[PDB]
Amino acid sequence: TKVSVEGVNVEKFNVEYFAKEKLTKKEKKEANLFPEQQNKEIKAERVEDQKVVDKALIAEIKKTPLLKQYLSASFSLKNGDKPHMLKF
Amino acid sequence: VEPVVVIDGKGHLVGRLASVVAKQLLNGQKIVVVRAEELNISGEFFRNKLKYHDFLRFRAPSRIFYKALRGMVSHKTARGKAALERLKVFEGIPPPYDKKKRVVVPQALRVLRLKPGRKYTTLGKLSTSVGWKYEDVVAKLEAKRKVSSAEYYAKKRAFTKKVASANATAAESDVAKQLAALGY
Amino acid sequence: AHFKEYQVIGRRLPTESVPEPKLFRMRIFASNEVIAKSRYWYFLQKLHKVKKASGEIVSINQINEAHPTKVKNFGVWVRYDSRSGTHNMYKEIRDVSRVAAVETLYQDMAARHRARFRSIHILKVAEIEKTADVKRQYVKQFLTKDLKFPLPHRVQKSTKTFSYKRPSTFY
Amino acid sequence: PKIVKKHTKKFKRHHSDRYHRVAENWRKQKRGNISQPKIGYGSNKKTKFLSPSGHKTFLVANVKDLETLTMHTKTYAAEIAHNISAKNRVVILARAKALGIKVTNPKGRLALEA
Amino acid sequence: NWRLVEVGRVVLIKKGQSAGKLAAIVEIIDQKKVLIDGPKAGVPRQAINLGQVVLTPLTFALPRGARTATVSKKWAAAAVCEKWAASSWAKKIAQRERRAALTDFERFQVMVLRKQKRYTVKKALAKA
Amino acid sequence: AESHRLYVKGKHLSYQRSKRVNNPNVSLIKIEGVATPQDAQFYLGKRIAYVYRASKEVRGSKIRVMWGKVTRTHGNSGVVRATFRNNLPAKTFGASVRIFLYPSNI
RNA sequence: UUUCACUGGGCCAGCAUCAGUUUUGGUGGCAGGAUAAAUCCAUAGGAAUGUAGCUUGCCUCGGUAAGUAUUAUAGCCUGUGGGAAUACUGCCAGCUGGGACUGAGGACUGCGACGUAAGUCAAGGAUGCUGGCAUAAUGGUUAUAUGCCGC
RNA sequence: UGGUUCCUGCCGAAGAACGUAGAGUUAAGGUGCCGGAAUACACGCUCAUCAGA
RNA sequence: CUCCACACAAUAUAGAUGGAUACGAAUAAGGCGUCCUUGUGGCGUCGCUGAACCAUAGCAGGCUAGCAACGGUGCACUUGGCGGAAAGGCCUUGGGUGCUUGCUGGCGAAUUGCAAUGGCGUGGGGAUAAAUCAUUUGUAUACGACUUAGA
Repeated sequence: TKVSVEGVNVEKFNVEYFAKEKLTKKEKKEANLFPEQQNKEIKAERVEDQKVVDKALIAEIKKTPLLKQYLSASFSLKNGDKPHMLKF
Repeated sequence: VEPVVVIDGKGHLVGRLASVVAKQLLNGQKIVVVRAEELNISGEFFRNKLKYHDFLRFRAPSRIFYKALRGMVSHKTARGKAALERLKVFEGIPPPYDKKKRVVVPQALRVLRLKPGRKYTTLGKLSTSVGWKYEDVVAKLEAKRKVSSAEYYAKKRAFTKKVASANATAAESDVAKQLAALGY
Repeated sequence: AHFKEYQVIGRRLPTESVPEPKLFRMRIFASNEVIAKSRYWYFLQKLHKVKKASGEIVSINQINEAHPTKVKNFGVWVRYDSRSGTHNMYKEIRDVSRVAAVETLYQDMAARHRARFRSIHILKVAEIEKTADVKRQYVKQFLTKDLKFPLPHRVQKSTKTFSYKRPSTFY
Repeated sequence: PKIVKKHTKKFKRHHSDRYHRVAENWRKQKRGNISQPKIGYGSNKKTKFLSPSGHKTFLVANVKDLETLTMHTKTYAAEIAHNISAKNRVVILARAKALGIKVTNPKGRLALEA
Repeated sequence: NWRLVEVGRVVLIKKGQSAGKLAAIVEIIDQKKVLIDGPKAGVPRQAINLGQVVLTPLTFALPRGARTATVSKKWAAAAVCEKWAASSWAKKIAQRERRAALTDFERFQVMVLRKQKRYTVKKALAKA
Repeated sequence: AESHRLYVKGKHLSYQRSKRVNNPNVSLIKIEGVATPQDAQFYLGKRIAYVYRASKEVRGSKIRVMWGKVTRTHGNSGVVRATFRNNLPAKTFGASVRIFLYPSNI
């Protein structure tokens, strides 16, 4: 099952975009031996990229019937499911 | 595919069914073998009677089939003992297994393996002929079971007839045609 | 294995002052050409005093069936050795092709007579053309008008472990 | 490199468990379920004499012996002899960490107080 | 009621190069072997052992030893292609082929439509 | 909702053996619903896990896993050879072992 | 000494691209035969396990039977002529896929190949990317258990 | 007569010549179960009141 | 059966992670449906595998919004019946109270950074129905044992 990627301008972000960040000053001496946990949040730019891709992707999805609910539901293997026979 | 496999013994051969079950217990499949008295032996009654005789120099059919099965498994090993501990064998079908489906093993069927025009042997008659004095008790319970099972099946057929009527009136709908489009 | 017809010709060697001997032709049923040539020499020595060093093979050939669609009827002459004594035997075979009839004949001779492929010496396979020249009763059993019968062996290979159906030879 | 060992276990005499008087060293007998020593089990010549750290060991008695491993630090590793007194072992450890040579057995006959 | 091996018995080769093709027994060889041809299905005229084939309850009239052009004529005039397709067994065979042909989004739509049909049936149930 | 299985369960049948000598390195697996070696060609190279449950809690759980992979077929019935990282304890004959779809060709 | 920026060892994995061994597929083009034989089409004879027709007899207003009847209101076979196709067998220095095992060697030299060129390369043996790891990662020791072998 | 003390390598008489491994392929032998591997396929024969393998 | 002390527990052991999903016989015959002349009747169907059927969306399954129906479904009750071969289960009344994906909504998921599964025992007290020893008998007795009888 296929959808059109053409609505989305994906090309901007790259391999370097997913590079996990680093620290400096040896984590600023661990804030002088006192740990701090505010760094858990996501950068907003990642969220904005997700929204920009998501709009043009949902616009593709809504033309096809039942595909949103297909992506929402997960997948498992039932009894008698034989994946060598199961054409996908 | 099933946790506990319930196997009817009516119309089956001794050794072929014993080989199949002995393989599956060493494979780890839990097996109850029911209506054991209706197992069938190749050859006439008299040959097999002499075979039990010269072996004997336990009378229940379950003990007989258990003997045959235990011969095929390496019984002295701990693994073989666990495999035998997986097994249950019963003459007739006692509860709770009366309310569940009983499968058959086609490669051990009498009517498929035996050529027509051959004598076979009923295990219950053999056991009674060698001193198992309980066969009349068996058929008495089995008659009551067949009565209640005929009642159950008569109810089941009427209810599934109602289900057939409901599926018939559910037909011609567009959701049914979309299932037809998908194949169901 | 599955055999093949072979036109095999031998001409035992034109010597000095003997040009062009008589080009002896036979037809061998064999799985390959090699054992066909070996059987050809094995008959040619029994024909007269040749050796494989004495002569040569002219032409090894496979020959197909002209009409492998029609069921033909055959009368076959065989000689072979019930080891001490020999005797001929005449069998009648209903078969589509010649070489399949010879295949089934070897299977039947090995079944009923314990005879090997080397012990069996084919004399002649020829089509019986018209009916009632079928001397054997069992091929004549299939020469009746409008012949119908049920299948024996309704037992088939079930290919699975357990059956929910309690199956039946329902034929 | 990747050290192949060719034999994890040891080579014991036949019936060595059956008697307490019989030792466990290899002595040639004079079934096939006993592994017998032979030259096929001899290790690869590059991989021979290598620690799991990947070094070749070298016994060191004093500081002058330790200074002989000055150039070959990444190849060898110093091991202090069993009979070195504890005054000398700390001097050897300080000198070795100055030289940057991996000591195979630190903390022998020694503790860290305060 | 029995099927019989006979001329004009349309058959189905369950095992082989056909693995299911409608053919017809043109002539018998013995109790073991027969002559068949399936020129509509595409399997050629050949001898076959009877184990490799199954009999269908359909039949028609076919001449003894009939040639392939005559065979296809009597096949089409029999119109047993339609009689075969009308049979529920061939419908089941095409169904089990179509079930293998399914896609996962198709199978999910099967799930959804089974839910909706079950809703409608359980409304139709428990009122009658 | 009701099921979460992303694997095929299959029985640890045995070790590779002659009548007298068994190889603990190669293990024998019966994958359910597989009778032909051609179906077993689909299962080649696939990542296998034996899941078992320990008494102790090693790292946040009491359940431990051995891993390994299918190497090749074995016999006519679609019985499948397997090689693990550590070999099996052989009291797991006839045990349910999970065979995962990755590395997926499809 | 201080600011700032970059970076880090070892092991175990997974993936990619290779190379070597191997296994299992899918697919193409050839070449030979009786230049496949067949089949199909064209023609001529033939016969029956004789189709249509006709005659006759018993008989449910028409079924049977047994003669005729060689195609008719079925056809078959054989002969001859035309045309392919396919089977089988062999070849491809044809294409393409999956799985397993291996990574010896250690500046360059050699044979190559692609490249107008400079250069590149699957070409004189594996490199690249990523993950995990100090209350480690991981490894070992024992005792028991399982299976197989062992007088 | 009985006993006669460390290791390894090399040389060494009167179905398959075996260093240590990994991978593949096989000889013989098998492929109901023990037991690994077709309760394959095909054709015939034998029902034995202790066949036969 | 009960009061203090401390060791796991809210779990699993030969291998849980959708469902063990129930006529019987016959097989050179069955079944199903239907009709009548209820039969060894007739008609049609079916098998030729469960490759079936049933269940199955939602954070390992979140929080809300309505549309429609009087469905489905869980749990605790409640009503009545069935089940003894080892019944230990089945079925039903009636409400309650959840979910409902039959349909349509609206917010949350991330960074886990590309795979690495991810009530039961002890130890110390308290209470209780009996049993035993002891006495006694002799239908018993080498001795046990047997066997009376005794608040």
